[PDB]
Amino acid sequence: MIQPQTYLEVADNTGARKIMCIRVLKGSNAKYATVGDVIVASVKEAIPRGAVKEGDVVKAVVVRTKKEIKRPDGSAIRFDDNAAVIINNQLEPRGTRVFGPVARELREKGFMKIVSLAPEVL
Amino acid sequence: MNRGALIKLVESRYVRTDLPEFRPGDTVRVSYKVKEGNRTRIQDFEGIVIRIRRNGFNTTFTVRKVSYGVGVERIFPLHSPLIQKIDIVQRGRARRAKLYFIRNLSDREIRRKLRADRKRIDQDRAAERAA
Amino acid sequence: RIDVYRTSGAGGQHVNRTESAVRITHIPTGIVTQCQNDRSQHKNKDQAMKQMKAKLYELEMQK
Amino acid sequence: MKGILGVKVGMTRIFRDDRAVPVTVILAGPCPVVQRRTPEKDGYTAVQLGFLPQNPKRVNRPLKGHFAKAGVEPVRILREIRDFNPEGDTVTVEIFKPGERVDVTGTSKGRGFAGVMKRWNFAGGPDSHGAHKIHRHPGSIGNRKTPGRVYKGKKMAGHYGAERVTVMNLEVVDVIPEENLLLVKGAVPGPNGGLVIVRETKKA
Amino acid sequence: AKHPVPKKKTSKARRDARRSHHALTPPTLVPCPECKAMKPPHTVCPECGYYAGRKVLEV
Amino acid sequence: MRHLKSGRKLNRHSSHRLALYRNQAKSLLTHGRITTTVPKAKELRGFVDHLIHLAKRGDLHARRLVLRDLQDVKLVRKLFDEIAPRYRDRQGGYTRVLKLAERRRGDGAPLALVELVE
RNA sequence: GAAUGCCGGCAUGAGUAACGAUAAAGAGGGUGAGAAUCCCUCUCGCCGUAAGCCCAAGGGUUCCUACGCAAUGGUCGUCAG
RNA sequence: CGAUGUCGGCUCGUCGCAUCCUGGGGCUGAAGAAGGUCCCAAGGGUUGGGCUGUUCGCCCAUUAAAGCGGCACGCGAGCUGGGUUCAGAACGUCGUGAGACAGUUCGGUCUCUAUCCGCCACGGGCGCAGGAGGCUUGAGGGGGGCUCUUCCUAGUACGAGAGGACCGGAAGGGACGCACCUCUGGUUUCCCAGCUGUCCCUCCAGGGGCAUAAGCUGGGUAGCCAUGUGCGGAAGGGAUAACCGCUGAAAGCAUCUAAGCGGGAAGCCCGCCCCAAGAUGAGGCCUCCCGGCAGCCGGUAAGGACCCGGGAAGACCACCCGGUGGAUGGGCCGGGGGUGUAAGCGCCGCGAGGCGUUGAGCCGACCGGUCCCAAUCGUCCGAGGUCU
Ligand SMILES: [Mg+2]
Ligand SMILES: [Mg+2]
Ligand SMILES: [Mg+2]
Ligand SMILES: [Mg+2]
Ligand SMILES: [Mg+2]
Ligand SMILES: [Mg+2]
Ligand SMILES: [Mg+2]
Ligand SMILES: [Mg+2]
Ligand SMILES: [Mg+2]
Ligand SMILES: [Mg+2]
Ligand SMILES: [Mg+2]
Ligand SMILES: [Mg+2]
Ligand SMILES: [Mg+2]
Ligand SMILES: [Mg+2]
Ligand SMILES: [Mg+2]
Ligand SMILES: [Mg+2]
Ligand SMILES: [Mg+2]
Ligand SMILES: [Mg+2]
Ligand SMILES: [Mg+2]
Ligand SMILES: [Mg+2]
Ligand SMILES: [Mg+2]
Ligand SMILES: [Mg+2]
Ligand SMILES: [Mg+2]
Ligand SMILES: [Mg+2]
Ligand SMILES: [Mg+2]
Ligand SMILES: [Mg+2]
Ligand SMILES: [Mg+2]
Ligand SMILES: [Mg+2]
Ligand SMILES: [Mg+2]
Ligand SMILES: [Mg+2]
Ligand SMILES: [Mg+2]
Ligand SMILES: [Mg+2]
Ligand SMILES: [Mg+2]
Ligand SMILES: [Mg+2]
Ligand SMILES: [Mg+2]
Ligand SMILES: [Mg+2]
Ligand SMILES: [Mg+2]
Ligand SMILES: [Mg+2]
Ligand SMILES: [Mg+2]
Ligand SMILES: [Mg+2]
Ligand SMILES: [Mg+2]
Ligand SMILES: [Mg+2]
Ligand SMILES: [Mg+2]
Ligand SMILES: [Mg+2]
Ligand SMILES: [Mg+2]
Ligand SMILES: [Mg+2]
Ligand SMILES: [Mg+2]
Ligand SMILES: [Mg+2]
Ligand SMILES: [Mg+2]
Ligand SMILES: [Mg+2]
Ligand SMILES: [Mg+2]
Ligand SMILES: [Mg+2]
Ligand SMILES: [Mg+2]
Ligand SMILES: [Mg+2]
Ligand SMILES: [Mg+2]
Ligand SMILES: [Mg+2]
Ligand SMILES: [Mg+2]
Ligand SMILES: [Mg+2]
Ligand SMILES: [Mg+2]
Ligand SMILES: [Mg+2]
Ligand SMILES: [Mg+2]
Ligand SMILES: [Mg+2]
Ligand SMILES: [Mg+2]
Ligand SMILES: [Mg+2]
Ligand SMILES: [Mg+2]
Ligand SMILES: [Mg+2]
Ligand SMILES: [Mg+2]
Ligand SMILES: [Mg+2]
Ligand SMILES: [Mg+2]
Ligand SMILES: [Mg+2]
Ligand SMILES: [Mg+2]
Ligand SMILES: [Mg+2]
Ligand SMILES: [Mg+2]
Ligand SMILES: [Mg+2]
Ligand SMILES: [Mg+2]
Ligand SMILES: [Mg+2]
Ligand SMILES: [Mg+2]
Ligand SMILES: [Mg+2]
Ligand SMILES: [Mg+2]
Ligand SMILES: [Mg+2]
Ligand SMILES: [Mg+2]
Ligand SMILES: [Mg+2]
Ligand SMILES: [Mg+2]
Ligand SMILES: [Mg+2]
Ligand SMILES: [Mg+2]
Ligand SMILES: [Mg+2]
Ligand SMILES: [Mg+2]
Ligand SMILES: [Mg+2]
Ligand SMILES: [Mg+2]
Ligand SMILES: [Mg+2]
Ligand SMILES: [Mg+2]
Ligand SMILES: [Mg+2]
Ligand SMILES: [Mg+2]
Ligand SMILES: [Mg+2]
Ligand SMILES: [Mg+2]
Ligand SMILES: [Mg+2]
Ligand SMILES: [Mg+2]
Ligand SMILES: [Mg+2]
Ligand SMILES: [Mg+2]
Ligand SMILES: [Mg+2]
Ligand SMILES: [Mg+2]
Ligand SMILES: [Mg+2]
Ligand SMILES: [Mg+2]
Ligand SMILES: [Mg+2]
Ligand SMILES: [Mg+2]
Ligand SMILES: [Mg+2]
Ligand SMILES: [Mg+2]
Ligand SMILES: [Mg+2]
Ligand SMILES: [Mg+2]
Ligand SMILES: [Mg+2]
Ligand SMILES: [Mg+2]
Ligand SMILES: [Mg+2]
Ligand SMILES: [Mg+2]
Ligand SMILES: [Mg+2]
Ligand SMILES: [Mg+2]
Ligand SMILES: [Mg+2]
Ligand SMILES: [Mg+2]
Ligand SMILES: [Mg+2]
Ligand SMILES: [Mg+2]
Ligand SMILES: [Mg+2]
Ligand SMILES: [Mg+2]
Ligand SMILES: [Mg+2]
Ligand SMILES: [Mg+2]
Ligand SMILES: [Mg+2]
Ligand SMILES: [Mg+2]
Ligand SMILES: [Mg+2]
Ligand SMILES: [Mg+2]
Ligand SMILES: [Mg+2]
Ligand SMILES: [Mg+2]
Ligand SMILES: [Mg+2]
Ligand SMILES: [Mg+2]
Ligand SMILES: [Mg+2]
Ligand SMILES: [Mg+2]
Ligand SMILES: [Mg+2]
Ligand SMILES: [Mg+2]
Ligand SMILES: [Mg+2]
Ligand SMILES: [Mg+2]
Ligand SMILES: [Mg+2]
Ligand SMILES: [Mg+2]
Ligand SMILES: [Mg+2]
Ligand SMILES: [Mg+2]
Ligand SMILES: [Mg+2]
Ligand SMILES: [Mg+2]
Ligand SMILES: [Mg+2]
Ligand SMILES: [Mg+2]
Ligand SMILES: [Mg+2]
Ligand SMILES: [Mg+2]
Ligand SMILES: [Mg+2]
Ligand SMILES: [Mg+2]
Ligand SMILES: [Mg+2]
Ligand SMILES: [Mg+2]
Ligand SMILES: [Mg+2]
Ligand SMILES: [Mg+2]
Ligand SMILES: [Mg+2]
Ligand SMILES: [Mg+2]
Ligand SMILES: [Mg+2]
Ligand SMILES: [Mg+2]
Ligand SMILES: [Mg+2]
Ligand SMILES: [Mg+2]
Ligand SMILES: [Mg+2]
Ligand SMILES: [Mg+2]
Ligand SMILES: [Mg+2]
Ligand SMILES: [Mg+2]
Ligand SMILES: [Mg+2]
Ligand SMILES: [Mg+2]
Ligand SMILES: [Mg+2]
Ligand SMILES: [Mg+2]
Ligand SMILES: [Mg+2]
Ligand SMILES: [Mg+2]
Ligand SMILES: [Mg+2]
Ligand SMILES: [Mg+2]
Ligand SMILES: [Mg+2]
Ligand SMILES: [Mg+2]
Ligand SMILES: [Mg+2]
Ligand SMILES: [Mg+2]
Ligand SMILES: [Mg+2]
Ligand SMILES: [Mg+2]
Ligand SMILES: [Mg+2]
Ligand SMILES: [Mg+2]
Ligand SMILES: [Mg+2]
Ligand SMILES: [Mg+2]
Ligand SMILES: [Mg+2]
Ligand SMILES: [Mg+2]
Ligand SMILES: [Mg+2]
Ligand SMILES: [Mg+2]
Ligand SMILES: [Mg+2]
Ligand SMILES: [Mg+2]
Ligand SMILES: [Mg+2]
Ligand SMILES: [Mg+2]
Ligand SMILES: [Mg+2]
Ligand SMILES: [Mg+2]
Ligand SMILES: [Mg+2]
Ligand SMILES: [Mg+2]
Ligand SMILES: [Mg+2]
Ligand SMILES: [Mg+2]
Ligand SMILES: [Mg+2]
Ligand SMILES: [Mg+2]
Ligand SMILES: [Mg+2]
Ligand SMILES: [Mg+2]
Ligand SMILES: [Mg+2]
Ligand SMILES: [Mg+2]
Ligand SMILES: [Mg+2]
Ligand SMILES: [Mg+2]
Ligand SMILES: [Mg+2]
Ligand SMILES: [Mg+2]
Ligand SMILES: [Mg+2]
Ligand SMILES: [Mg+2]
Ligand SMILES: [Mg+2]
Ligand SMILES: [Mg+2]
Ligand SMILES: [Mg+2]
Ligand SMILES: [Mg+2]
Ligand SMILES: [Zn+2]
Repeated sequence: MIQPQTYLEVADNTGARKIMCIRVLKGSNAKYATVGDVIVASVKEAIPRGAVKEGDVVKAVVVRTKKEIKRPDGSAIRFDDNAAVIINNQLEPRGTRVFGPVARELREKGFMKIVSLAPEVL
Repeated sequence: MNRGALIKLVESRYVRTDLPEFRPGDTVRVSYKVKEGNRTRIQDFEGIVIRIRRNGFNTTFTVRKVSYGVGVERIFPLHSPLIQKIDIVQRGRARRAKLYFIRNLSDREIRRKLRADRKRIDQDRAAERAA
Repeated sequence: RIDVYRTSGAGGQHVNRTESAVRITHIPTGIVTQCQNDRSQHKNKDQAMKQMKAKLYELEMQK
Repeated sequence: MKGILGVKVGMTRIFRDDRAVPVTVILAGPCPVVQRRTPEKDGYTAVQLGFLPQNPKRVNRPLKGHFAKAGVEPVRILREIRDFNPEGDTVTVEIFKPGERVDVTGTSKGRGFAGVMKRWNFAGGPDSHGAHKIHRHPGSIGNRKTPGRVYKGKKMAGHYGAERVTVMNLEVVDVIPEENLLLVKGAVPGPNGGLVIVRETKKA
Repeated sequence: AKHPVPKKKTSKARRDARRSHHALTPPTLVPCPECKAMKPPHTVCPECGYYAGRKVLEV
Repeated sequence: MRHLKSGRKLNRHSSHRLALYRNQAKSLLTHGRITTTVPKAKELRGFVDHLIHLAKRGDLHARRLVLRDLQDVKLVRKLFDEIAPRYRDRQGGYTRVLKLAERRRGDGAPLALVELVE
């Protein structure tokens, strides 16, 4: 459950370290973003000389939530952080690596690059 | 009429008895059926069960692991048909039923608070002595 | 485009309850201008027409 | 336009095609028809169904005459399914097959005299910033001297629940005839043990 | 609030009219099968101390 | 809403209800029979019956359990030695409530008697 | 017949708000025409740099005892300043 | 003016249509896609945020769209009180001054009890010509009414290309609504455990009070819940709007019109869900009851009430179930469920402790069983059926 004001760890090597959601891009008034959804965010912390910098307005896909996501098989999964991967307008990851595990829902919503780059898909 | 027995009767046809018996604090490997593309495979997920949430056929557990630097935590229906098998990898002795508290502990600290349940380990090896 | 709204300071049940302040905005230029000095919106619409004349006399000067 | 009477027994979930599907279990059958409503006689077509056997010592004489004329044995509930005329003298869960899609009517749970936030999802008031004894209050209920009154149907506090509700287009997940059981996907109005009516859906 | 207040005096008619619901209902009494005294049903007889056909209470 | 909730409040907070039931149990078990209000009398039945049954079990653990509620060693001796054996073959239903005919003057409260059964 | 008139009486609101700290009560016995409210006993709770004890001011018989319950006591009252 | 409280906000709406979106349509300098403009259309919808007391406005990120107005610029006996509009103080300014400013600045008491109308809910009475127990019809009324994206058709029509369809299908969403608690996730005032201090029971051990109206902490069934689950917006039928026609005169031609006939909107009527015969126009069906003197008196019948045990019913009332020929509540028993291995004893350790007995003990509500306890015994109402 990500909404405006929520910080997320960024799980890539774009240089961003923390972003703040300012809008969940899912209809005219979606309250929450979960895994697989796209958000517009401000970059609140970044490492020197990254591809993105503090202040930039970026897009990202939520790869991990601390609120557990439910699956049709009756199981659920939950991670310790809220994490996103910064993308372009072709939903393509804007860095070269992604860190930590990502949820399998990303596959179903068309984030194939990110799913394959992930060290583990749960 | 006995509504409880009617429920239990509808459930009887999905109840599962082949899975091994485990307790909060034990370390468990769940071989879980998973669907991706274009196939289905079996994915193992192994960690400490921190919770068993009992309601007959509707009991569920929660298993916790650290996957490349991130805590991951899965909830399985005990009687799910997508569980191939469950393997007991270690018996831990906890002092309570719910182990939420290890979420906040280092691996050292967890490893000190959940020492091996030497009794039930001895039980496991007294069994698997097959005839 | 001339907007009309309430003043922002003293006045009483007036200022509250009367749309005396005007804002004239020249559309193609983006120049905005207000006036709240008097109590009538027409004193203010007058004054803001002056100030708006003079500001487009100052751009056409700056050109 | 088929239907049957029943009792809500409880909820669980089954597994179908690697999907956990939530179900409400209903004990529906068997229902004897104790009167038929004909256009001749009654102005419409319907069938009054009986359900749950009753101890005859609790059945008074006029009701006993009614049952006896049907050659039927005393029953706890009489409810009428409209535009339905089953061909036998007893209605069971056989009338529904899995995959069919049904409307379920029950008496919702009664919430007694309910506030405006619980009944009508009003926002209530602030819980700080000076808010004074109005944290769960409706706010304004009108205008001023025009119209100088309150609309009919104005949402206000009052009793809520314990009232007829129909939930429509529910999937029949399974039927178990040897127990007169009906597994419908989803939520059915009312408490466990409550009386319900299961009908063929009017949705296409 | 702003201290609401009756607009008019209630008439004798409207007063007594709301009071059309205030009459008491008499207590419901049955004879004691022992001493034949009247008492509330389902209570121990205060006159002879029996209930359910047996002495229960010093009276 | 109070759906399927068991137990009365008796306009007392938690500890005061608790002390209420304990004291009245002490009063029954001392006198074998008391007069109280009908609601309080109806609440006593279960909580005295538990203590009596536990006395019928007779072991040390039951004595300490009962003695959490009753506190009085002598009274608990009376419970195990003298009240309990009386109910060896009776399975529950160690108390009865019988409603009294007349109300309390000062507050109109309806009254009842609570007894240990024969 | 009126002066938001003056004095007095009696209405309406209304059997309604309220009965003055959320420290808390229960039972057995006694007395009595009458007892949740008075006395006695057991159990429970509260204060304890006080909600205990002593002095000064102020108050002025409120002290003790016997006999009483119309009124005073926010209920009751056999009790009491 | 013997008082009609005012700006902005919040809450709750409702109405208008000069329509922001969605639906239908004409013209286009309409190839397609996308626009422009005008007509029809008020059913539903019309986001979050930065600034400022602000309305307004600017800006950020979205969106199908981020509509404009009325309702005492709706709404302070509903809230707020930042702004204006008391007393304090200060700046600039004006005045010799006291003081003053549609100029600014910091601060500054917003009244427990609803009589009538109205509104939301719930009853009592009487009526509905005989009196009763059930089951219904639906006059009339209320609810609801939104929309996007992707894929197939088809990279086809069109187009130099870039782009890119009509019609017709499918899949998945956002917000809203109704219900529900199997799952997810809450609470769970005493259901279990652990802990400190103190006082006590009984010295040890084991326990109890209090530290909150749970002392604190870790957990937590039922119930009630959303963050969780199911389902709804329709389909379809009818009449229309703008608009498009067929046939067709007056007026040899022409004309959608004058006689006729057709097509046609998220809108209208039905359809779906809920209420509903006080619908005094009081409806219908099934079944039961059969003496004293258009009245009256008494005792009854069918039946109902009282009283009692209770209830996911409930403020009281009502409703529903049960009342010994009974499982209604309480106990007890079994199960579920929570907690997580009681006490006691034995063994190891100097000891705090540890190990075994032991998934032990304790154990609200959930699912059942069992007459052990309690619904004892009873009492009262209640037809004798108006005339053509
Ligand atoms: Mg990372
Ligand atoms: Mg910087
Ligand atoms: Mg159940
Ligand atoms: Mg069965
Ligand atoms: Mg692997
Ligand atoms: Mg681990
Ligand atoms: Mg398999
Ligand atoms: Mg201002
Ligand atoms: Mg104005
Ligand atoms: Mg004005
Ligand atoms: Mg199946
Ligand atoms: Mg029903
Ligand atoms: Mg209720
Ligand atoms: Mg409310
Ligand atoms: Mg609510
Ligand atoms: Mg609601
Ligand atoms: Mg709110
Ligand atoms: Mg606020
Ligand atoms: Mg709120
Ligand atoms: Mg205030
Ligand atoms: Mg408050
Ligand atoms: Mg209000
Ligand atoms: Mg006003
Ligand atoms: Mg007002
Ligand atoms: Mg009017
Ligand atoms: Mg109701
Ligand atoms: Mg239920
Ligand atoms: Mg107020
Ligand atoms: Mg007020
Ligand atoms: Mg008021
Ligand atoms: Mg106030
Ligand atoms: Mg007042
Ligand atoms: Mg008045
Ligand atoms: Mg009179
Ligand atoms: Mg009146
Ligand atoms: Mg006598
Ligand atoms: Mg409550
Ligand atoms: Mg109960
Ligand atoms: Mg209790
Ligand atoms: Mg209760
Ligand atoms: Mg009660
Ligand atoms: Mg209480
Ligand atoms: Mg009280
Ligand atoms: Mg009290
Ligand atoms: Mg409490
Ligand atoms: Mg306490
Ligand atoms: Mg206490
Ligand atoms: Mg019990
Ligand atoms: Mg009784
Ligand atoms: Mg009585
Ligand atoms: Mg008295
Ligand atoms: Mg005169
Ligand atoms: Mg006067
Ligand atoms: Mg006067
Ligand atoms: Mg006056
Ligand atoms: Mg006067
Ligand atoms: Mg006079
Ligand atoms: Mg006078
Ligand atoms: Mg006077
Ligand atoms: Mg009068
Ligand atoms: Mg008076
Ligand atoms: Mg009253
Ligand atoms: Mg009143
Ligand atoms: Mg009142
Ligand atoms: Mg009161
Ligand atoms: Mg008070
Ligand atoms: Mg008090
Ligand atoms: Mg006495
Ligand atoms: Mg006494
Ligand atoms: Mg007294
Ligand atoms: Mg007295
Ligand atoms: Mg007192
Ligand atoms: Mg005394
Ligand atoms: Mg103390
Ligand atoms: Mg001290
Ligand atoms: Mg002196
Ligand atoms: Mg004096
Ligand atoms: Mg004296
Ligand atoms: Mg004196
Ligand atoms: Mg003295
Ligand atoms: Mg004295
Ligand atoms: Mg004396
Ligand atoms: Mg006196
Ligand atoms: Mg007196
Ligand atoms: Mg007196
Ligand atoms: Mg005298
Ligand atoms: Mg007095
Ligand atoms: Mg008095
Ligand atoms: Mg006083
Ligand atoms: Mg005397
Ligand atoms: Mg005194
Ligand atoms: Mg005036
Ligand atoms: Mg006046
Ligand atoms: Mg006046
Ligand atoms: Mg006035
Ligand atoms: Mg006035
Ligand atoms: Mg409006
Ligand atoms: Mg128009
Ligand atoms: Mg349009
Ligand atoms: Mg259009
Ligand atoms: Mg086009
Ligand atoms: Mg073009
Ligand atoms: Mg157009
Ligand atoms: Mg036009
Ligand atoms: Mg037109
Ligand atoms: Mg509209
Ligand atoms: Mg409208
Ligand atoms: Mg509108
Ligand atoms: Mg906005
Ligand atoms: Mg800020
Ligand atoms: Mg703001
Ligand atoms: Mg603003
Ligand atoms: Mg601000
Ligand atoms: Mg402005
Ligand atoms: Mg500007
Ligand atoms: Mg867009
Ligand atoms: Mg558009
Ligand atoms: Mg307006
Ligand atoms: Mg105006
Ligand atoms: Mg306004
Ligand atoms: Mg206004
Ligand atoms: Mg206002
Ligand atoms: Mg106010
Ligand atoms: Mg205001
Ligand atoms: Mg007012
Ligand atoms: Mg008002
Ligand atoms: Mg007013
Ligand atoms: Mg404010
Ligand atoms: Mg102010
Ligand atoms: Mg200020
Ligand atoms: Mg001010
Ligand atoms: Mg001011
Ligand atoms: Mg002023
Ligand atoms: Mg001032
Ligand atoms: Mg001043
Ligand atoms: Mg200053
Ligand atoms: Mg100066
Ligand atoms: Mg000046
Ligand atoms: Mg001056
Ligand atoms: Mg000067
Ligand atoms: Mg000067
Ligand atoms: Mg000034
Ligand atoms: Mg200043
Ligand atoms: Mg201050
Ligand atoms: Mg000021
Ligand atoms: Mg206030
Ligand atoms: Mg006042
Ligand atoms: Mg009042
Ligand atoms: Mg009133
Ligand atoms: Mg009026
Ligand atoms: Mg009525
Ligand atoms: Mg009635
Ligand atoms: Mg109708
Ligand atoms: Mg009407
Ligand atoms: Mg309608
Ligand atoms: Mg294609
Ligand atoms: Mg081509
Ligand atoms: Mg299409
Ligand atoms: Mg849809
Ligand atoms: Mg449950
Ligand atoms: Mg739950
Ligand atoms: Mg659950
Ligand atoms: Mg849970
Ligand atoms: Mg729970
Ligand atoms: Mg306890
Ligand atoms: Mg001692
Ligand atoms: Mg000691
Ligand atoms: Mg000790
Ligand atoms: Mg202690
Ligand atoms: Mg103490
Ligand atoms: Mg305390
Ligand atoms: Mg405690
Ligand atoms: Mg602690
Ligand atoms: Mg918890
Ligand atoms: Mg807790
Ligand atoms: Mg939700
Ligand atoms: Mg939907
Ligand atoms: Mg033509
Ligand atoms: Mg033609
Ligand atoms: Mg014509
Ligand atoms: Mg046509
Ligand atoms: Mg036509
Ligand atoms: Mg055509
Ligand atoms: Mg048509
Ligand atoms: Mg639609
Ligand atoms: Mg109906
Ligand atoms: Mg009728
Ligand atoms: Mg009806
Ligand atoms: Mg009429
Ligand atoms: Mg009728
Ligand atoms: Mg009919
Ligand atoms: Mg009878
Ligand atoms: Mg009740
Ligand atoms: Mg009452
Ligand atoms: Mg009934
Ligand atoms: Mg009955
Ligand atoms: Mg009986
Ligand atoms: Mg009997
Ligand atoms: Mg029972
Ligand atoms: Mg039972
Ligand atoms: Mg049990
Ligand atoms: Mg169990
Ligand atoms: Mg268990
Ligand atoms: Mg042990
Ligand atoms: Mg032990
Ligand atoms: Mg030793
Ligand atoms: Mg050892
Ligand atoms: Mg058990
Ligand atoms: Mg039996
Ligand atoms: Mg019995
Ligand atoms: Mg009798
Ligand atoms: Zn008697």
